[PDB]
Amino acid sequence: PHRYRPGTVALREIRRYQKSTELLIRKLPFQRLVREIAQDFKTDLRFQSSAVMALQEASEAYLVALFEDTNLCAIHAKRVTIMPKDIQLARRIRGERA
Amino acid sequence: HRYRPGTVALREIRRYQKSTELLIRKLPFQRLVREIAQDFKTDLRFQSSAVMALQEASEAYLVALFEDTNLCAIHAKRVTIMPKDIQLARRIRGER
Amino acid sequence: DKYRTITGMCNNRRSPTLGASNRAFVRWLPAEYEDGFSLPYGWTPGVKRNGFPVALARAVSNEIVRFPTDQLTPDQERSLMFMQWGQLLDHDLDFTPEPA
Amino acid sequence: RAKAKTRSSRAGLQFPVGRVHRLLRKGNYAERVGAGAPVYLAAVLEYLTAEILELAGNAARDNKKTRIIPRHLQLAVRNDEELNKLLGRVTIAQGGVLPNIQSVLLPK
Amino acid sequence: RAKAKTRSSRAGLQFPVGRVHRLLRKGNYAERVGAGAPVYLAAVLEYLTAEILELAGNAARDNKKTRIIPRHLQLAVRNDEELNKLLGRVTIAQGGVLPNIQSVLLP
Amino acid sequence: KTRKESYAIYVYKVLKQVHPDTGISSKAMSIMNSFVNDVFERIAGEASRLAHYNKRSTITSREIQTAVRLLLPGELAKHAVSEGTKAVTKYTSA
Amino acid sequence: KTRKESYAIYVYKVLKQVHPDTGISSKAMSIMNSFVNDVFERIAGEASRLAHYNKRSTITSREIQTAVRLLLPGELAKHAVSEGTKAVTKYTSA
Amino acid sequence: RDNIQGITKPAIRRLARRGGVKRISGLIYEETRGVLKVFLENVIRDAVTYTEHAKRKTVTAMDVVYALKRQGRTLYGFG
Amino acid sequence: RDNIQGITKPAIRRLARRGGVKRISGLIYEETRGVLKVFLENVIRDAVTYTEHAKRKTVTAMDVVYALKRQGRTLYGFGG
Amino acid sequence: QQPPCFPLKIPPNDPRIKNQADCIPFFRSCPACPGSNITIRNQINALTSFVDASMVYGSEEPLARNLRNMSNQLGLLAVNQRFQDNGRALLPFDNLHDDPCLLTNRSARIPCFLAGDTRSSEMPELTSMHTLLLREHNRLATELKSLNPRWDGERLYQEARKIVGAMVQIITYRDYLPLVLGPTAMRKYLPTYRSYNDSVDPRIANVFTNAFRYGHTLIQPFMFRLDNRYQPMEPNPRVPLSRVFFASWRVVLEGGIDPILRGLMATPAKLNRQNQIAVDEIRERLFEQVMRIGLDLPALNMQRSRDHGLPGYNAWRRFCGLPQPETVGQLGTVLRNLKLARKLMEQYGTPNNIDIWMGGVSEPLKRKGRVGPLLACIIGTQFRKLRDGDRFWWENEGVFSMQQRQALAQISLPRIICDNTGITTVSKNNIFMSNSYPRDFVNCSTLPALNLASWRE
DNA sequence: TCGAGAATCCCGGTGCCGAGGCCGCTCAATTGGTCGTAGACAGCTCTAGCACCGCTTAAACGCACGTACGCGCTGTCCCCCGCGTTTTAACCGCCAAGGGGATTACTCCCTAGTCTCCAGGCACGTGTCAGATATATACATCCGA
DNA sequence: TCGGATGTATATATCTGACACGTGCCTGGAGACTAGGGAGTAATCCCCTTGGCGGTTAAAACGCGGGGGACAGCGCGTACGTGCGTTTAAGCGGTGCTAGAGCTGTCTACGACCAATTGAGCGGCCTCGGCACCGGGATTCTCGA
Ligand code: HEM
Ligand SMILES: *[C@@H]1O[C@H](CO)[C@@H](O)[C@H](O)[C@H]1NC(C)=O
Ligand SMILES: *[C@@H]1O[C@H](CO)[C@@H](O)[C@H](O)[C@H]1NC(C)=O
Repeated sequence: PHRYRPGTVALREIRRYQKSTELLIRKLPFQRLVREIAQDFKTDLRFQSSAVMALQEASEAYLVALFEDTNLCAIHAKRVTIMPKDIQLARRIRGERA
Repeated sequence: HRYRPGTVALREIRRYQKSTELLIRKLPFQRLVREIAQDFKTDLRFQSSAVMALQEASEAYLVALFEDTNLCAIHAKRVTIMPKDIQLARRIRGER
Repeated sequence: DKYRTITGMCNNRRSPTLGASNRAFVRWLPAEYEDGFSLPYGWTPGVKRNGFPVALARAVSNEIVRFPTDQLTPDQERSLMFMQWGQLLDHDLDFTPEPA
Repeated sequence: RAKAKTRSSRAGLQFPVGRVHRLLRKGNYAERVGAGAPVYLAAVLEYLTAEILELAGNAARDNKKTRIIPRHLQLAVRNDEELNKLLGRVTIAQGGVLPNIQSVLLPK
Repeated sequence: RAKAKTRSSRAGLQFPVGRVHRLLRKGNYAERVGAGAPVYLAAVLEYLTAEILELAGNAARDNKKTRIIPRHLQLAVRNDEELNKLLGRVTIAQGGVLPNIQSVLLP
Repeated sequence: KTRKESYAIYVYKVLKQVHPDTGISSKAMSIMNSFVNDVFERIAGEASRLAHYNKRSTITSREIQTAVRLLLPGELAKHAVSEGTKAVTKYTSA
Repeated sequence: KTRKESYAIYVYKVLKQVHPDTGISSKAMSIMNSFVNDVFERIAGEASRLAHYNKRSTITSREIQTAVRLLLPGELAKHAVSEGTKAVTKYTSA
Repeated sequence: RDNIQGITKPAIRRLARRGGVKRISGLIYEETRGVLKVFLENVIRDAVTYTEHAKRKTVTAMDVVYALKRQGRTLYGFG
Repeated sequence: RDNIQGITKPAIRRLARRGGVKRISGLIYEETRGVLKVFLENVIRDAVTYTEHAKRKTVTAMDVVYALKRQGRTLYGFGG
Repeated sequence: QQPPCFPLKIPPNDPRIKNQADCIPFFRSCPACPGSNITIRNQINALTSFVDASMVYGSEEPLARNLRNMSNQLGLLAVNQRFQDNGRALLPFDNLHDDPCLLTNRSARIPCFLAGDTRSSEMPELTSMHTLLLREHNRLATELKSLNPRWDGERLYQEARKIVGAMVQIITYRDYLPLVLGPTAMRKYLPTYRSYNDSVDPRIANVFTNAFRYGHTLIQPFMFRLDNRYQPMEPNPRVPLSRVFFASWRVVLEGGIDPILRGLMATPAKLNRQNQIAVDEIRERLFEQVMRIGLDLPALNMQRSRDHGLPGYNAWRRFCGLPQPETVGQLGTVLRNLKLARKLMEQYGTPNNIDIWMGGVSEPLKRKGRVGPLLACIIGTQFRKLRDGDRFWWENEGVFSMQQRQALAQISLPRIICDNTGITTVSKNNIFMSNSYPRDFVNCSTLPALNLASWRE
């Protein structure tokens, strides 16, 4: 039974998803989440498809940049694993949670 | 009599976080500003308020950068700050 | 190291002769010769290059470079000082001597 | 002609409605400026000034002083969440820093 | 009257000078607009567009493709230091990210 | 000497309204003047952008209200809005 | 319907100048149009601020040149300045 | 309406893979969901304010673009 | 003309103390000097551009304030 | 075919040379180290590989000393002892065993000139440029002596030489290179200067000697001379180029260098098109009077590229990172021309065999540039290496003072032209770009002069 | 190193839908004068920026000790990765309604623009009281026995 | 773990300069009036957003085994903190000169503003070829010997 050692398929996925430009979140769940969030501010709101697509693009770009900063924070502490404290440190230095 | 290493450091931390004065001598900073500005224009004059504003901005920038550096150093389970902490803070901030 | 040496020597401290005059050209790519050492492509008749015969430079100038004189198109954005300064800077930079 | 009354008196404000109107007209913001815009802007500016000045005066009283210096303004701003968010990227001259020491550095 | 001649042709540009002048005049920027400001702005905009498009076309050609897609614009912008500094807080839709893996992660 | 208008008299009047027994220095007055100018410019710029977006050529109290809602954070904004509204209402009564 | 203007034909003209045999899609055109509008707004706003600081009522080539120097980074800025200057010179000759 | 769980663990793993992350702890999924919720709440609040000012009931793409630009997050490609 | 060494080690140590730093490595000072030089170069370049546009020869405080506002570092207490 | 001769064979049905057995003369370049065969052949660069105005001051010590005006203590340069142009200095004459200058006109009996380069007498235009630089050096030495009376001859000469070299570097890197490479290539290959780098090799590459031949495509078939009013000056307003080669008598005995400079300043250059590569005057009537038969400049370029053992077109395309064509369709796509690609493939048979010069000048030009992508790559790389590896670069710290740098940064070619001789009307900024009179001409009473007040001790 | 198994990559068909080129209008851009004010000079004053000089003296700079912290180096164990098997719901394709963006009229109000005047808000001058500066004292804290 | 030494907050005098008023004056804000166009209504139009259904299948969920990072513990040495004595320029004053920033006046030429004309760009319409998938093999990388 052939088996890959841990960290091989992870590097393959890193190479594969850094080469494509698609959207990595399913569109229907994201649309539902956006509508649920918008429910608080106003009632009976309609959304253009372009509005939801723009929100998805912005959110995915934000999350990817945050994960890059988190990876740098993890490597700083002599680690490979990504922990929540790394996310908190990145957000604090960026000034989001400062 | 002699204090243990780290007592006077905390005393200075408490003392300089209560004051509002400038921590850099004025004449060396003025000379540095004039030398830097020499590269852009020749025979330049500076208002006193211009040098004062530059000094205030520089001191605020350095203090904030040192706070971020201290956070980075503590993240790696350390007490001293090293140049790599400054580099990481400036890289996350986007200044690199 | 105050002024320029007229021969260009001692400009580089690591290599004093580097960049001076009367020295060999630097090769960015390995040289290509019909024999391998010092023979140009065309010295020996009937020898092909890369599996193809070597063309005559005069013929290439004859039926590719050639164009009738009356169809000259002046350049609306450049003067003849452009070409004159090109030649002057060129005569500054390099010169390959040949035997007399 | 009757006795002139400032628009700030009619609006019940301390900040100048007329000066704000002139600054809006001269500032190259829009082709026309409505009559109610200066009143709204003056009221908002007066509210923000009153809030920050009340906090600074409280800080000065806590420091046992009867005059506001930049240190008191910085202490007032940095101790309030909304004001700190409003002035996050703002430097106050001769303001100092908020005293905090990480718990890791304290002796154990 | 004489035959009409566009200001872009007079200045030797491809970007419009009359439209840029109108946008400056009606954009609430200043009380008056000079006659040489639209020409300068159009020239600068044309230069920046040419830079971006040349880099993007080179990226597309290296990809064995004829058309330019947002991925090529992203590759052009992010691989250039000055352009990356200019568009440092800008997200290009469908642009992806640059391939970059940290050395410590590699086996 | 050329006149130099500033928000010093009005800031002092507000301070006397809030803290009758507290004064202010000159550097603090300069800081408050800069703060007032900065907030004015921010709100006015946001209102101008809002007017441009909707293809309108007028800055009204609705634009100022929306700019205050956009810029000021959380509870602050709410209170500010209330104050502004009150003023306009009083200004309409007179 | 209506009439919506954009920097579409000019971007295509520049592209055909640079890459005569290379096309461009619709999303790429949208990105280029947004980029042109964004840079225009940045330079125009900086020039307006420069004119306001020096108590002038006119935006001229000097304001545009200074705005380009302030905004555009590094050698890029230098090249841009040259281009702009050339255009104005030509515009004066004809 | 628990639609925050629609952002699944494999989706977060894909987003982290695009960011260059090799190993992932099991506690970052909830943190990522909270961060995304905060960001979306801010942007959507600004967009809804822009929509309400125009006296509309439909959130257009331009409202989202303006809301993002207000936060220093300019987005190209949607006008 | 080596005035960057006028930013002495005690001054950097004081600036670190105000930031809450307890222990400082020996190579921090050169890095701090480089960071300060970069920041000052950017700000002074912008201020000198602002001064040149006005056809003046003295760099006023307002030019520095405008440059800092351009970098996103608004400063209160000087000018307006 | 015996060394050191590499004559050019004549193909059949030649337009000019009817006899096939005849051959165009050609001499192979000198080897770097003759007498051996294991070592690969290399060529000799007889000049310093720096932008230091080594065409006016020479590159070898004996010639450099012989150029100096060694009879006084003013640090001047030698001038002609028999002729002058309206009382202005001319280049000193030179004595040679076989002077080609006298072959052009036996009646005139005017020899070739002497300068820092042996080729300073190809035409009146190059001689005019050399004379202008010589006059500029003499004027700078005179001004420096007048301003500083304590300086001796050697110090004055060295300071004037340094200023002239810095002026040449400034003019080149600020006006000429952007107009060759274009904005994109100039930004890519010559970014902003950082500092002197001792690891950078400033030696001239072997391909650069054939990749800078591109200027052979800008040559006009005539030499134009204009009077003070920028009108065709009589007699002989336009002279065929075949009669101005190695003709120094057209400078001393035909009104000096003023008409030549005026014609250069106000005449459009030739545009390089894929169907019009090089004019027929240099292709069929080059050095007609000096030699037995006319030469062929493109043929000489290709033959020299073959002699130097340079790789083909595709090797340099790979070196510069550009795509490498393999078939006729790929070549037509790359060159944006199908007829030219078909002709090239018929001539050579494969793109790998195309000579560097032909392929470089056959490419479509860059936007606002005069070279293709490959030639732009080579030229930009060479000039970047020249700038970064030069310890005496004018922008390097310690070479010039800051006040001196600000004084030098305001020089321009039209200022020198209307300062050092009699022309009063000159072209506007970027003299290399202005060619229409009087649309873009000024009286140079508005251009500021060089401020030497910062050179006072 | 050597071989088996996956994974990714490099080439010939095959449609298809989006990018590119062609007409028709109409609505800005261009051309041709008028005018009035914004800015480009010149003069001139006086404020503040630069330079210099002498004296304290507080800061910086070397030097020596030692201790506490940074940094490797084990060792365990448990948490995350890779893979296979079931669910689940995202996704695509097609219909049907209707809410609500989006133009198009028309007509008021609301704002700009102009004199007139006349008080609110600057600049300048003054004096007194918060606050900065010694001086001694008394708690507070730390390090050692 | 009770006593000694250093450091810092506290209360009381002394002096000073800067902040809080007072006063004169000028200029910008308020009070009227008129005129024109921007925006507020209303009334259609049709577009595109929401809601529904059905089938296919790709991805999300669960479970399992194992190995390789995370984290704790333990030396070891070196480099940074703490005093201490010796330079060294920083800061404070008073002095002097002059460059240039700011203000005043004149005037001219440049940009806003009209009208009349027309052609450049936008919308709608075809149409065909670049690209996205299909099949197959080819080459490379990885993990167990
Ligand atoms: C304008 C008329 C010119 C004539 C009549 C001329 C003549 C010649 C000839 C016959 C050679 C023989 C070797 C060679 O071709 O490389 C040569 C050398 C050369 N030329 Fe030209 N040339 C001219 C212009 C230029 C220009 C304008 C440039 C550059 C912009 C240039 C670049 C070179 C170079 C690099 C050499 C090599 C030096 C050597 O081989 O001795 N030439 N010149
Ligand atoms: C240069 O030498 C020449 C020889 O012809 C002589 O006439 C001249 O005077 C010398 N230069 C000077 C400056 O004297
Ligand atoms: C000098 O040039 C080399 C070769 O290009 C480069 O690798 C190196 O970084 C440069 N050094 C500096 C100090 O710029």
